[PDB]
Amino acid sequence: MEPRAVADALETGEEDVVMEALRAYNRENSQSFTFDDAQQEDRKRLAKLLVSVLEQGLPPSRRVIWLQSIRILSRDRSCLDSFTSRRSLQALACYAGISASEPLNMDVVLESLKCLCNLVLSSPVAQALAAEAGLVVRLAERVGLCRQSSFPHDVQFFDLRLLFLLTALRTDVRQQLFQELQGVRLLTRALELTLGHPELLPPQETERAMEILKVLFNITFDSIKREVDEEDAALYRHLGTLLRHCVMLAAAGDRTEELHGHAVNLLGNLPVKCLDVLLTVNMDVIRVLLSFMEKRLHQTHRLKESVAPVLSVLTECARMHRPARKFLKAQVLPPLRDVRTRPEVGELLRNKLVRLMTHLDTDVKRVAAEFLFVLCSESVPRFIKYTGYGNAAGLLAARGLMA
Amino acid sequence: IEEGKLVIWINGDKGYNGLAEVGKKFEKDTGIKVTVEHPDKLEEKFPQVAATGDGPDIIFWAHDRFGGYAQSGLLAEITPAAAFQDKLYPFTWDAVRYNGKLIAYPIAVEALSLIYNKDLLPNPPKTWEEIPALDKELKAKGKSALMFNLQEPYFTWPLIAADGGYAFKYAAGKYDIKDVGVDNAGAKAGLTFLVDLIKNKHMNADTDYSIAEHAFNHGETAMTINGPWAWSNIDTSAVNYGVTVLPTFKGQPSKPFVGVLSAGINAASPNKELAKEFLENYLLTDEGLEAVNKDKPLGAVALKSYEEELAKDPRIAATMENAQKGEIMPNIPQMSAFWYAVRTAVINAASGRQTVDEALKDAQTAAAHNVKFVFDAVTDIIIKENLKDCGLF
Ligand SMILES: OC[C@H]1O[C@H](O[C@H]2[C@H](O)[C@@H](O)[C@@H](O)O[C@@H]2CO)[C@H](O)[C@@H](O)[C@@H]1O
Repeated sequence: MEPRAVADALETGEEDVVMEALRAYNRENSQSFTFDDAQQEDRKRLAKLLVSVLEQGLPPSRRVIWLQSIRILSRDRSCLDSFTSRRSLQALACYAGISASEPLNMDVVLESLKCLCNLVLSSPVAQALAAEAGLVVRLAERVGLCRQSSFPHDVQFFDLRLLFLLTALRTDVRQQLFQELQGVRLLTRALELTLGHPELLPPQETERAMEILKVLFNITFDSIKREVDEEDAALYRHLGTLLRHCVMLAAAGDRTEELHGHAVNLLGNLPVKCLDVLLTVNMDVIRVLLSFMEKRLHQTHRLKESVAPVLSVLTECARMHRPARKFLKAQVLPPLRDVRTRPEVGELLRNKLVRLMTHLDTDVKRVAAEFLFVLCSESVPRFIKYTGYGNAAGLLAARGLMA
Repeated sequence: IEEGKLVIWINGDKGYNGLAEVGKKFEKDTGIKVTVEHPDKLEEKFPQVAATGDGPDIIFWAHDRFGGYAQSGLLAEITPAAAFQDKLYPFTWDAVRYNGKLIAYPIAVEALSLIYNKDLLPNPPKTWEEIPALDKELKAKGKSALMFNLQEPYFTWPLIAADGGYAFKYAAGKYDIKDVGVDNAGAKAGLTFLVDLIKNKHMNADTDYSIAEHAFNHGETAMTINGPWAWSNIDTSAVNYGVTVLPTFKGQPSKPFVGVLSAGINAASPNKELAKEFLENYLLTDEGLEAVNKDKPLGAVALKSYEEELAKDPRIAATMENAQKGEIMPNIPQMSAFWYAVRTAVINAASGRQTVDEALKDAQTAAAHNVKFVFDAVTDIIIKENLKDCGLF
């Protein structure tokens, strides 16, 4: 089935022959993500026929098949603008059950969410119309159903994925989920239920949890102010406890590193005072965080986003908790015997962290030097002894500690 | 890079289909195939692929980028006979003059204008300050007053430069690298009014080119700021529109940056003579320019003979009135670093990441030193990486 032929059936075709035409096109292209530029206008003609019936309203008989054709065509940049209109996005939202304006077919809901994810991911116009339509309201509510919902894993995952796409790409939707919709409390609950204290997280629960973490990162990375109230502090502390469980948890399918990374990144957004839960001697979490960072020091092109969050978290734990500061000091900066080998030479942890003090990125320099500085209890000669003056000079200068 | 062919790169918002018609006529007479392409990030893609010896035979862009291209040895010297140079306006020949040498053929003068919906807004406003009141009145019918691209500093710059902001000061018959007017009182006042429109919810910080165009062309917003290339899509739509002078900020005219669309010849091209015959004897004629202008309007074309056929167009008259009240863009190699800094400053000020004074202060330092603060904070990298991990289903 070619695009021109399928488009011909939709125009001049009986009900049973237009469904087979789409049925065959969906079979041949269920995994089509590259498209031939020759039949480009054929696909755009077919896409405009699919949108006309979608905007009019599909009968329940031909709904899963019609949306699958739209989902396939939405993978093409050329057919994209045909699907990104208000009526079209309103029809997909209504079929997904997330429209603000009939029972739901779970296969229709699944296909509508996938269609919406593709258009929102690919089209700023679609992102703008999705913000205007307020899809985030019903999305967060259904996500907030929690144990009260028999919705399948697929529907729950694509709600979160659509929640991630809207909050990552649209700052107005991002702030709406944070402020008006109280998304932090909503997604902390959804995280708590996705986790259950199993020693292994199943593959399905691993996917939804990490989406929840990435949505939580979008709404917390630049919206939480320095001074919070006790409701927010208790909310963030509770959320931090779930992140402590993720750090200590293993994930099926060799995804334990991927889950830990998102948990650490979200930790880096919480108010610093709320990191005390990582300690409630008992350094199991810090030990895991320390080796998490130690394994990330091999990243070169993506070093910044790999080590800065965990170093910032370790630095704050050491700064506010004396047993953590001393434990990390014993692990990172063990007492020197021979003081001849330069600090910036070697493969030990202290050597890797000193070399970052003269990194090219100013964020890496400050974050690495601040870490070793607080492990030295902010003592200038102790800081110089362990890191060497030339490496220490950057921090000491920035803090006005030369005089 | 193939010989016997002509590969042409032009931006995606221009009449690339119209330019393909001129290539068809070129193949009809000479038998030489012409391929027109509109790659994304065209102004960045060309330096990276031409410096290695690839890229198109002919490169189309506004004149401001051609100095940096010529400074890097990427452009070949053009040799138009004095008989050909007289068919085009001298002021457009000035825009492609780098170190007293002609590096590109000028095509058409561009400038932003205020496009408005005659049905929603029969009397367009003359000042920026009345737009908040106008958007209030228009929100009562489910509409808004103004939407335009807030992701490119080119569209914000008219409001920025109105009260005194500028790029590089022109003095002693030359642009000096170190005199930059990005963080003066005027540029701070213009960018602040822009940011205040967004805080008061008359404009959205996430609005790009396609979002603004979609809203105006579907009758949702009463006004948009765009150039001559955008008139065709508004013609095709159901919108009855007019093109008028930009509003006045603080009683002073908005000063858009005037660009001259230009066609440069690649230094690595083995078809530098076919490129000359295509641009002189086919494109820069009445037939060649009409074919492109019919697709997407060019503005005021550099060719005298065809600009006469278009001058009475009230949209061209409004384009020139805005062009007269603006500034011809510099083409110095520092322009590339200038736009990079102001793009970051507009986005950061609009999104509320920095204040007006912070964003413009950092942009001044980077633009004064021809440097690029390729920073990106950690939280921004994580979001962009989580987004990049998302594929299609
Ligand atoms: O936004 C900075 C950008 O401004 C100009 O680009 C214009 C171009 O001149 C127009 O013809 C049209 O394509 O819109 C563009 C803005 O998106 C400069 O020419 C360009 O160098 C600069 O980056």
